[PDB]
Amino acid sequence: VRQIAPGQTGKIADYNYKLPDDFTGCVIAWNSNNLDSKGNYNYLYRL
Amino acid sequence: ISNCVADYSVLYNSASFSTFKCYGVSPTKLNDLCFTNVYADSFVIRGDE
Repeated sequence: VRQIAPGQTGKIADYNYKLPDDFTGCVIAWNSNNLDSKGNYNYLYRL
Repeated sequence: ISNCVADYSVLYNSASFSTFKCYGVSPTKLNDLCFTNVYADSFVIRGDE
């Protein structure tokens, strides 16, 4: 949840989702272990 | 550390690290440079400090 910042490094922020450097608008995050845990293994990410 | 061909990109990407903070360089530019002398320092302490 640190790689959803404008200019970062990681295989979420290099391979999956990239924000432009001159961004305008906010990122909103909240913890949800209540619903997305059994576990649930259809949440994929590009390796 | 001397006489190395060090691939830095398989450790900031292909690893699970809590905080990666470079200070005079950028992490993406580390593959292109040459460093003349490299030192490494290792210990273990509490994560509030």
